[PDB]
Order: sequence, then C-alpha cells, then structure tokens
Amino acid sequence: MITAQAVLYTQHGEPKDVLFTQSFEIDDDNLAPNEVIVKTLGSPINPSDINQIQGVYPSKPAKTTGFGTAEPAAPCGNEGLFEVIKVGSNVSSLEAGDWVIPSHVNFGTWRTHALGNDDDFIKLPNPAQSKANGKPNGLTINQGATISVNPLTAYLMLTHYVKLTPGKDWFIQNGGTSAVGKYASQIGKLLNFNSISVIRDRPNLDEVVASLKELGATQVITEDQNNSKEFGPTIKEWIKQSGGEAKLALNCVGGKSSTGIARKLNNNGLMLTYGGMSFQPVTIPTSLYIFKNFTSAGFWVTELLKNNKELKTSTLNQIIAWYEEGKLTDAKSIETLYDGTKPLHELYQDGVANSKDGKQLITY
Amino acid sequence: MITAQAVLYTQHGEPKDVLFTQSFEIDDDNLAPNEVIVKTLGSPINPSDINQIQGVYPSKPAKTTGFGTAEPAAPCGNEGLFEVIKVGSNVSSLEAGDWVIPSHVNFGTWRTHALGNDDDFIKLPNPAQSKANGKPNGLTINQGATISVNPLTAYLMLTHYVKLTPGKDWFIQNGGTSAVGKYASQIGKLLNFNSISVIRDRPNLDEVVASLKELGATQVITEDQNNSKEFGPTIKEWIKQSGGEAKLALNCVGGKSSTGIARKLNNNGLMLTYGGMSFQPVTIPTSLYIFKNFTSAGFWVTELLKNNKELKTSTLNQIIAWYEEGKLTDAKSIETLYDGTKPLHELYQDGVANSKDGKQLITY
Ligand SMILES: NC(=O)c1ccc[n+]([C@@H]2O[C@H](COP(=O)([O-])OP(=O)(O)OC[C@H]3O[C@@H](n4cnc5c(N)ncnc54)[C@H](OP(=O)(O)O)[C@@H]3O)[C@@H](O)[C@H]2O)c1
Repeated sequence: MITAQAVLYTQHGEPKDVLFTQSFEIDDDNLAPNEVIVKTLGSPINPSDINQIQGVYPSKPAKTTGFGTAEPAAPCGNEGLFEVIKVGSNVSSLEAGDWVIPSHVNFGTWRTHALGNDDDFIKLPNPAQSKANGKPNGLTINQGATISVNPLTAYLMLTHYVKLTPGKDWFIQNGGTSAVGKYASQIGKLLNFNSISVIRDRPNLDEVVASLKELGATQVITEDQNNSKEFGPTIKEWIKQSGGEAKLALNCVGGKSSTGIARKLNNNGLMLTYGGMSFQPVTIPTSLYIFKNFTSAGFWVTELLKNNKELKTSTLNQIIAWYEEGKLTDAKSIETLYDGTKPLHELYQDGVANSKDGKQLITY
Repeated sequence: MITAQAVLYTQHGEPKDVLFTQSFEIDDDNLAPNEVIVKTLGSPINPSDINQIQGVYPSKPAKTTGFGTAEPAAPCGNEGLFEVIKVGSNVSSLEAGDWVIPSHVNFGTWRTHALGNDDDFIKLPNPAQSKANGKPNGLTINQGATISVNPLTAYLMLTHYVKLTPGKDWFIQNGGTSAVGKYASQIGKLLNFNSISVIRDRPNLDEVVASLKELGATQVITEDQNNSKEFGPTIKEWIKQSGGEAKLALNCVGGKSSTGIARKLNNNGLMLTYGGMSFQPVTIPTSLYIFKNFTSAGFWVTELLKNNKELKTSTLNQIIAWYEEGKLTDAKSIETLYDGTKPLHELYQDGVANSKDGKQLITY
C-alpha cells in the first residue's frame, strides 16, 4: 500500500484560501491489467492551474469523492513529470523507471502519486535512456515537467499557421520575458526567423535585452517603444533592410500592447492571442482590418491538440530532440522539495504567492 | 462629338470647398477597337466617394489633365449606372442600349458621359431585356445605380465566409440602420438567415425597430441591450429555439459595440469588420479568442473583388434576379435631376450637405 497526498479543493476560490491536503491510499498490490502507478518527480504552477482553481477556466477536473473526501473535491495542476513505479500484467508501453507526462489535461499533477491506465501517459526518455541512445544530453526534471504546454505552444504558433521565409521574415511578440516568449525566441533562432520581442521596462532592462538577444530575438523593445509614434519608423527600417516582412504577431498581453504589435505587421498579417494580462481586451485599429488585410485569431494548445495525437507527437518529439541535442534551454525554475514535514498544499500555496519571483516547480 | 460635364477637383478637401464642373469633349468618331462610349443614367453619393474627395481613403482615381483642365484634376464617384450608346469594331459583349456599371473602382461616375474599354464595364439587363426574358419587372435607375457596393457587400459578407444553415443559423450586426445593415436584413430573410440588428437608442425607437423588422431583421436590440450581461441569456434562448447558432458578426462601429456583438456568437464564430464609426478600435475579450475559437477579420469590397470578376458577376446575377422578381427592395434614394436648373457639381455638393436626409442619387 501507498499513502499518497493530493492538493484538492471542494470549492472554487483563490489558492491561498481553498486548497487543502488529502491523504489517500493507492493499493499497489491490486493493479488491473492496463493500470499503472506513478510517483511524481515534479510539477509546475502555471497560470492556467490557478485559473482552474479560481473557477474562471472552462476546462477542469470533475469534483469527486474519489480521494476519500466527505464532500466532492477536485485535484489541481495539469502539467507534470512522473516516474512509473509499477505496471499491470497487460502493460507493454511502459516499464518501471520510465519517465512520463500526462497524455491529457485535467489529470491533477499537484500530488505525490497517481493510479491510471497506461494510455493516460506519454513516455519521455529518462536521462539513462537518452544516454544509451547516443545523445549528448538527457532531460532535466524541470525540462520534463514543463515540456507539455509552453514549448509546444511556442513551436506551433510559429510553424502551424503562417509560413515565415527563413532568413528574412519576422514575427513580433509581446510578453517577451515569458516562458513561451523565451521558447519562441530560441525557435526563431533555430528556424532562422527574425523577431522583435516587446517587453515591459524594468530596472535591469539592458541586461534582459541582451539575454533575449542571446536566445534568438533579433531586436527587443519596451512597451513604451511599442506605443511610440516617434520610434515606429525605426522598426520599419529594420524590416525593409531584411528584405522580408512582419507576418505574425503573438499576443499574450492584450490592450495597448496588442494594438502596438498589430500596427507593426505588414499587409496580410496574422495575430495569435494565447494569453491576456489584467483582463485587457485585444484592441486592434479598424484600419488594419479593412485596409491591411489583418486577421486576429486565438491559440489554445489544449484545444488544438485535443483530437490530434499526430501533431502532438511530432511537436513533442522535436522539443525532446532539441533538449537532448542541447539546442533548446528552459528558464530556471525555483524548486521547492516536498519531504513530508510541511503539508503539500502549503508548498503550492507558497508557489502561487511567489509567482513573481519566477516559475515555481514543486519537486519530490 | 459629345459635349459632356464632369465633377472635378484640382486638390483634396471638403466637397463644399473644392468641387467644380468642367465641360469637356468626347470624340465619338475618333474611336478605337475595344472602346465603349456611355451616357450616365444615375450615380449615388456614398461616404467613400466623399472620403476620396477629402484625401483620406487610400484608393482613388489619378489626377490627369485629360478632362481639359489647366491643372491636374481627379473625377468623382465610384458607383453609377450607364447606358451604352456606341462601341468599337471588336466589342461583342456590349451593344447600344445596354445598361452597365463600372468594372472597377476609381471610374468617376459623377458626370454625364464616359469613354472606356469594354473590360471597364459589366453588363446589367435593361428593363426591356429583363421583360423580354419573361420577368415581372426590370431594374429601376436607383436599383442599377446603387447595385455595386451595398447589396454586394451585404450579400458577400453573409455568404462568402461562413455557411449559415437555412432556417436555423444567425448573424448579428451593429450599425443596424446603415444602408448595408438594411440590405443584410433583407438578404438574410431571402436566404432564410435569422438576424439580430443592434442600433442606438432614440426617442423614436419603436418606429426605427418596426422599419428594420419589416426589412427582415428577426430581432432588433439597442446598444444598451448589447452591453448587458443580464440580457445575454435571452438572446441565447432565441438561438436555441431555432435549433441553430450565431456564426457571424458584422461590425461597422467598433469599441464596446464590437465587444458586445462578438460575445453573442457561439463557438467558432467569425467577425467581419467593414467599417469603424469614429475613432473606436475593434475591442474583443481575450477569452473569446482562446476558449471560443473566435476569429476577427476585415472586409473591403474593393480589395476582395479587384482580381475576382467571376465572384463579382455571380453575386450581381443574384441581386439582379431578386430585383424585379420583386423580392428585394432598394433603400429608396432622394433623387435630383441634372436638368440644367443648377450646375452639376452643385447637385453633388447639395447631396453631400444633405447626406443625413438619406441616400442621394443624381439622375440624368
Ligand atoms: N492559450 C494557450 O495555448 C496558452 C498556453 C500557454 C500560455 N498561455 C498564456 O501565456 C501567459 C503565461 O505563460 P507563461 O507560462 O510563459 O508565463 P510566465 O512564464 O509566468 O510569464 C508571464 C509573462 O506575463 C508578463 N506580464 C505579467 N503582467 C503583465 C502586464 N500587466 N502587462 C504586460 N505583461 C505582463 C510578464 O512580464 P514580466 O517579466 O515583466 O513580469 C511575463 O512576460 C498567460 O497569459 C497564459 O494564459 C496560453
């Protein structure tokens, strides 16, 4: 028997208020043929995880009594890296020691262990397997734990919608210091796309500009510069010198920021909105729609990959390969380790409260 | 030789300041192959016509000395109905007596005659031709003169982008009392598309509402109702009752209004923005793009039809057939005859000054 812990809530609300820890038992001596038990290695706290708990995110796990609660309760977290510890008699796709991520959203990754079917998981190579296969690197725990959402989001936005001519075309994105933003800059470099990252001003602005440039941003500007009529002709000069066009805007901010990046595209431009700060709506001047053949659409990786295992597979495989090859890098998570001395839900509550410090990964 | 008059301007500004009438000569014996001489029967005044005169609209006819002017001068009007009076050696498509509209924008329809190529025109049936093909009626001058823009825009917005299931599906539009608005309501009814028109409140609301419903708006709401979270479920009931979905939004207002009509669409909705009342950007909640698969695009009849004559004529053929099958009603213009009582440009100048009374048609 296994005494596991899960972070649950019986009612929607702010993580600081509604989360608790529930002890639950998994009978590892009673696996059905296709069942698998996994041990969590690490799971991050993403904004979507928080929005789920708050009740403002339209995709979420059902509240049930399955963790042994009196009242119906839901688990938390959508992304995570797990280690297979035992498999049922009919399981061939996974073996003990293997690394896996959930195959679907709403699995509940803020917990120590899970019991599921073999098809509830997707195998990733563990470091020993990458090394045995001749690869110069294996995945870190943070890389495996965050591979499912942000890297895939960047890659698909860049490649699945409009075709940028290598060596000349441009994308422009806001939220340039975001995890997605940082992956997009790297993928831009890898595919030879030019790009402009728009970021908020900050005390170490110049140092951040230089880091984003090292990742693959061609140019980095502030939101002030994005807003600026004075500065606008400088950006046109960059694009004209390249021989290419700005064809794609990636928006995770909304409001004025969205207006600014849209205005920087050439005719026939496409914006993809994948996020939104401060509840500020996407705001686009009428003239761009009418006179510049501008299109504005959405991106949600959960929905795009819902019924498209093949695209998911192909994309995930490219990200894995790039990690193994040392061609892609993750932003450094702040890791908090669960040892059983502080309730698990409190580790996640701290992580939510400390979101501003960096991406928070709870490890095990 | 034909003695003709044209409404010109030597430079951009307000129609009350800059327009004048120029008499010039059309040689109808010094001809060319593929050439066609036409007499104007009627031409309307549209906002875009005025926007060209003002020099704000980025598509306009060139300034030449070809009307016999001392300084370079541009003609006026993009829409009009004409009669062919003479053709060149190699013109088979057109014949004397035939009715025609311009093939393309920037024709200059605010004048008494024109010499163009036969590819410069598209044939419409004259009343005698329609009636000789067994039709109950033939087009009136107003119907032919005004056919090219507003009925086409509406027909095209409603049919060329998404397919609404007849007797089931809905579109929503703001600027409900606009000319386009009024055609869309009609065409919607003919195609058996359900529709919601949004209009501003006024003291004579009841009368405006009745007039729009007579034209075929299924439901008319105020912008206050458009703004209302409380009223949302009432609209959802309408749509469910019809066993359909709201798939399409037509925006010509922007700001809050654009936000409200977007929110009323079911998942996978499209907004087309074809105008923009006063300063207001297209403003769309992030959640719609991410969670509702919402797309926001532009519409500009000119650009869509620049290199698409098969689509242009196919749409005209349907408008024409409905016309005087007696199934479509034109918007009813206030006409003023160019009968020598006042100079030609003063006729147009008055219709611009008198835009608020309704659509102004100069006849000949
Ligand atoms: N639709 C999808 O498929 C999907 C998938 C992945 C991500 N997303 C979206 O992407 C965003 C988070 O992704 P992530 O994991 O990369 O987050 P992250 O690493 O925590 O980064 C968050 C970003 O948001 C910026 N930001 C915060 N408040 C802002 C404001 N008021 N104005 C402008 N920028 C602001 C931050 O800038 P600073 O560094 O200056 O603080 C930072 O760049 C969310 O909006 C999320 O919904 C959506």
